[PDB]
Amino acid sequence: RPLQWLAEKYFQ
Ligand SMILES: *CCCCC*
Repeated sequence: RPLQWLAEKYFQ
């Protein structure tokens, strides 16, 4: 599953 969207959205 893609982490990219999660990384971008919450952390960054
Ligand atoms: C591809 C996600 C890199 C961190 C924003």
